Amino acid sequence: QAEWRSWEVNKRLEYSLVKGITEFIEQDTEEARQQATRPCEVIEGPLMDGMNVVGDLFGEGKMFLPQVVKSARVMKQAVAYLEPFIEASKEQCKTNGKMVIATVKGDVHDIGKNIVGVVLQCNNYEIVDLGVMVPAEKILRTAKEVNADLIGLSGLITPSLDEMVNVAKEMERQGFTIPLLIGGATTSKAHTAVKIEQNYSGPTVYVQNASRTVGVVAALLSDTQRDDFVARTRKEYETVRIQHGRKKPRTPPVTLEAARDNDFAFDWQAYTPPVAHRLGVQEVEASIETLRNYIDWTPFFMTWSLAGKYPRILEDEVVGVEAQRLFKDANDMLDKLSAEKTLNPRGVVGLFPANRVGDDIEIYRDETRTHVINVSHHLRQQTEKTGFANYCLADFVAPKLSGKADYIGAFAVTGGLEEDALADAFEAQHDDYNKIMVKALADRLAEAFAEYLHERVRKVYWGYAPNENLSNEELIRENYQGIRPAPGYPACPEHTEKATIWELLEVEKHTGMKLTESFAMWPGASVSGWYFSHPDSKYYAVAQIQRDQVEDYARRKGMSVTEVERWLAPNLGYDAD
Ligand code: B12
Repeated sequence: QAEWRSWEVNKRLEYSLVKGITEFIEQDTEEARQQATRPCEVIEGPLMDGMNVVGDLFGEGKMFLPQVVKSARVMKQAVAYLEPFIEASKEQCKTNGKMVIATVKGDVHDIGKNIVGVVLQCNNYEIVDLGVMVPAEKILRTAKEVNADLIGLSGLITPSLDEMVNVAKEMERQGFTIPLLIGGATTSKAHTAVKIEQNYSGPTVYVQNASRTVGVVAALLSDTQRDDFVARTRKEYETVRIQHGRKKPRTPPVTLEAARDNDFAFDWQAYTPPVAHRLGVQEVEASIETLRNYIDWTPFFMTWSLAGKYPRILEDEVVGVEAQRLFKDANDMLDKLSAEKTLNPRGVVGLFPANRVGDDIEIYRDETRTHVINVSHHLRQQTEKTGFANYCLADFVAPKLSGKADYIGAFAVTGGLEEDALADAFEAQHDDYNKIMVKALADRLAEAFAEYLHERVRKVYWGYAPNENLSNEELIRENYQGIRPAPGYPACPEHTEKATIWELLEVEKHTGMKLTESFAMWPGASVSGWYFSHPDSKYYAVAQIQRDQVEDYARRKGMSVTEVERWLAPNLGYDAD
């Protein structure tokens, strides 16, 4: 009765792998397994005779990642069935190469890595994933214990770039020869070509996306290009170095002295800082239903590699259809989670009295302005300014020497602690779709809580806009007074400051969230930052900070001048080691 259920199980298998169907997969995988001598011919047969189809159609714009992930599911549920008949009839069976991929020790961003991960499992490459915040040691060990042909690391935070150079050294100090691919959006063909490739006498290549990966990995293993490639790359990474070496610099830096003097000019005498309708640290929660109306689906589609800016992306004559069903499944999931409460976004907010002092934000235990409960430290742009001031988030706060009782706030929210468990849940049932789906949503609900919270802060809590009324649109455009910078962003690059935010809020004590070693957060889908009210506070980039400030900062933090140089490596205005 089903026109497609009337074909050879080897052509319906290609169908199941294309139209993503696991309903008749176990039979369409067993039938071809019985019509097969040694159990693995199906693996290298109709499975790949279909994956190569999934790929070819993928590259012709006749498929998209969202679908390829549903295809990879059938391919894994098909292999999750032929695992036994190959455990008792071990034959290994050929692939296109094995590779150990993992998220640089300390970092949490993994989806971008899990995408490139399957994109290769669609080219018959075996990908022994390791996860996030994985120690460079475990990574190399795996490379050996599994005799991998390559190693791909992924990191999007600042500490990453440093923990990556570590692996390059270890591979070079332990005799490795397999290539070393650096991954991440933040990681550039520059940092890789200047601060990493030179620490490993082996192939160290960078890739922009999960699309280029397939191309690179290929000509990196091919016995007819592997040489033309490597040489071509090394000669290129040579250009980058000398290129940025010449542009080093174009805009001369400045002294922390002349910098602080040329600070955000503003007459605090005329102005009068808006008092906080409230003060203290209050735990806060919000149903998924409440947050759903704050979600920014733009990045959501942007994750599944779908060019578009919601909602117009739902129309787009290209992926409009896919963007829809994806958006459908997304919501359909949020529905079950919101009803079953199987996921509950949690968070905490706080408001304290504070004042600026040089480049720091003194935080008092109460209006008395006597005893300090902590001090938020902030850097200051250190390049030559023309017409503008070397901005520092400290400026936007009333200088202690003005009496103007100013205030500052902080927060830390998560799309729920159940992220991990849920992810592993689908992980077991071999379903990368919902696994990456829930992770993506957790991120959404997470950032959604950040807006929803900040709103109630601008309106109620802080109270400098109680009658403020905006639609999700205006919010994304940031149609409001004040900014909510967070540790890591160009405004406040120093990551260890997350410490302060976790201190002042007793976050783990009110939310459960935790800070690892590289000052990463938990669960993965979690955000935390500050709150500033001053109607002129804007997001800028600290840029390049010179020595004199690294020291002075290491002095205010009590951190070893060197250790500091590490956390702000990408921001250092010189070439330290
Ligand atoms: C979603 C997201 C998050 C999630 C993370 C969960 C997850 N699994 O991804 C959430 C909302 C929780 C978050 C929080 C934070 N984030 Co964030 N986040 C993003 C965002 C919007 C997109 C990145 C993303 O996932 N993209 C989609 C994927 C598919 O793309 P991709 O990672 O770039 O991958 C492509 C390639 O680069 C490549 N690639 C990647 N992996 C690999 C591996 C190999 C082997 C190879 C060869 C290539 C390769 O393949 C991909 C194509 O598919 C960005 C903005 C941006 N500019 O990218 C910031 C960004 C990464 N975040 C940033 C920061 C500041 C933070 C926080 C510290 C903020 C805070 N709360 O205080 C925290 C991290 C701590 C924590 N534990 O939560 C910065 C980093 C800057 C810095 N100096 O540190 C960014 C760049 C923003 C900015 N412009 O400043 N984040």
